[PDB]
Amino acid sequence: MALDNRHRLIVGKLAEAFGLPENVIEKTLTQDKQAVNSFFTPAGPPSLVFVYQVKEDKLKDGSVGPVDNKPTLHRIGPHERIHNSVYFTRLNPKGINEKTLEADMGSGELSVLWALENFKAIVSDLYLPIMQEQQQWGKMSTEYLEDFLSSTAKFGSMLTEAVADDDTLQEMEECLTEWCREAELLLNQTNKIKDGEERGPDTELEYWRTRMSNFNSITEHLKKECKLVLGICSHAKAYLRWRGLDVQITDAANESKDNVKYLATLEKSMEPMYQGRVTDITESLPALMTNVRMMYTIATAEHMTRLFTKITNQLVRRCKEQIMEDKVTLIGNMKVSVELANVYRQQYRLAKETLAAQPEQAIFLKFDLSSKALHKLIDMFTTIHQFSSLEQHTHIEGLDTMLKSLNNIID
Amino acid sequence: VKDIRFDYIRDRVCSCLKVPDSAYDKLVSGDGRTSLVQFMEEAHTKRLLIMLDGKDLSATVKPPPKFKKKTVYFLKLQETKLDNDNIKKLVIHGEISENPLETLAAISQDVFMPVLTAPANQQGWPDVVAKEVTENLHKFVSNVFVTIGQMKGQDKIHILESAIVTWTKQIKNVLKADLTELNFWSERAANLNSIHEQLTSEKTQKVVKVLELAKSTYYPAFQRLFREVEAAQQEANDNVKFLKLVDLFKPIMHTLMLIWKHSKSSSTRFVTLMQEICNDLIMQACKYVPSEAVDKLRMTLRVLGTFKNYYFEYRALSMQDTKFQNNSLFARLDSFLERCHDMMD
Repeated sequence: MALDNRHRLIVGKLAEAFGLPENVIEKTLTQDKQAVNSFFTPAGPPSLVFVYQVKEDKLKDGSVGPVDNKPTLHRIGPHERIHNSVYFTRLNPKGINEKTLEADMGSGELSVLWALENFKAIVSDLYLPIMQEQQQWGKMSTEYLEDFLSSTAKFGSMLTEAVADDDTLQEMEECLTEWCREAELLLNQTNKIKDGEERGPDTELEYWRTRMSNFNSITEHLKKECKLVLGICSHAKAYLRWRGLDVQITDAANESKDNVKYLATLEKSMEPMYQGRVTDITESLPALMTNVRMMYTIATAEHMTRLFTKITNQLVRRCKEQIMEDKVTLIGNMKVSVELANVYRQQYRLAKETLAAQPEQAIFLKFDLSSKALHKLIDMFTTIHQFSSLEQHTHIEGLDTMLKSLNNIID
Repeated sequence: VKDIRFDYIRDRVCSCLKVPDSAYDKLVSGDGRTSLVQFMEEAHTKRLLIMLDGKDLSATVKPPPKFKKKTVYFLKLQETKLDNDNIKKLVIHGEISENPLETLAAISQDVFMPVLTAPANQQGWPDVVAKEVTENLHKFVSNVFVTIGQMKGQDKIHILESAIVTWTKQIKNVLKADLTELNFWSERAANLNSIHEQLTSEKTQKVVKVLELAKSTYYPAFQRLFREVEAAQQEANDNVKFLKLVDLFKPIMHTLMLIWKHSKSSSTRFVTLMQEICNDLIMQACKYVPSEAVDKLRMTLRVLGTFKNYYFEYRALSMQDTKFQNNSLFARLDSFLERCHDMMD
């Protein structure tokens, strides 16, 4: 409830961090003391953030600074390139003077570098154990929190992805040729992604995400701006090429955005089969065809080829791995896997029946070779296990070397 | 040199721990400053915790539940502390508060929506990614709001997206919310009334009408889910108002028959399962009771049991005057009765 005591506590802490000892730190926290009272005790402000910019040394020395720059003891703690913050958001509904200031007001000390590193550090990296320790310390609310921190991880992924006259004629040639060639390159990303490998369908989503990130980077890079103004001056060599590339870039960007958001809708029902159990995919497949069937009521060859070949690649990967880690277990797993392939083909043929009703090369090749190399081996093990009941009646006087014939046949 | 980093971290620790003493030598002189120097001189080392228990210090990672603790986090952005370029501007110099979940809620709703707003205003993300970061920061807000407390007790389209996504999630939370029996139904009445005026309050009403400037599909679904809320709420209230050495306390069992007399003059399955609860109390008492006295105490034990089954047939005859439950009471209580007939004989 005491404005001045917490004012001088934040003066001392912002001096110990910043180096502005007494004069303008205390003057700026003193100035407009109605709001300084109206954050601490009263309603309205839930923090009073002193941000301090710099204009001469780019704040690199950090030991101390003049106040020629404009510091803002403003309500918002903004994230620009230039000002180091202190928020002192208070963890008390009413400002109580008796409670100390450094046990509820967290300091706002911020690296002068931009929005990549500090925020992912403060969200994902630093806070790893306490919730987990609180996971250890008695909660039922364990569910959906692990994937909540996987959402923090994908924040980290996307911020790492995204944040990372003769003289005039010379400048025009110097900044055009390079960037036009790069744009022409980036309009060929659909071609270097058709290759021979058992690849997984999430790499599709990641390829489209890289297309998004590079499109955003180039379109921001063009929006250096003096060279655009130089282009406007120099229309009276690349400007035919620039309007052509602009039309190409707009069409590519629009189809990329539509593809990314619709391919993003698919993820929560294709997700169980990447790492789960072999029988789970059987139940997942009706949901999977509800998703795919609704999405081809909208938008073709690239979707069909990449989606179906890679998803069937992943089914082969999961079945073959989950079998490889004896007899009754193996025969059971082969029965389960053949039933999985059978229900997949059955539901795709039902899908083709519906697709014909209302208004498959990869499947053929991949599951036909898998199912034939499973029928042969499942019949071999059924025969072996049917001959395996012989294996312990060793005292009958006519089953001694007979089993060694069976042993050679096995071996 | 390591000395500029050492004295910088020392002056920061004297700033943030605020205990004037030579205690820096009393704790750090063991594993402390060696762990600090190996933290600063090794690759991949990205975190450090120091806890201030009022006056005491601990350089660690594991947070204890001791009150008045304070948290400071140290991270070198670089793998060493460089002699050439200054280390005073350390990328992570964090001081925090005792309770973590309150701070995460406060940081979500106070200090880091500027990261959502102003970098969106400046370069980098004018695309669908701005809509994405707004929506899942709203998800952050909703989650940190609900998982605390509930455990313990062109513009038009995107604004519609936010103000419909938060109710998709909150309805998932609501449908999750639809003496074990007594406390179960008391909790159900209390929680469902509390959510029922979490849904009929002012700002929710304005949100429903602002959304009803679109009138597309979702709002009949929230109408039907409110229909789910209200009847269960009132009926839970009704049965909560209804529900409000054993040799000395057989007359209490008359009270029990009278409760069944008075209540049923609800639904049958919970009635039979309440009888199961009564029988598990009776087995609790009949283990609480325990070579010639043993027959006497087991005679008393069967005597209480036959008053119990006699009150059952009294309730049956008075029901006739004013079928599976017999089999159920037989199952539980007769399993017990033959356990101790065997031991008594």
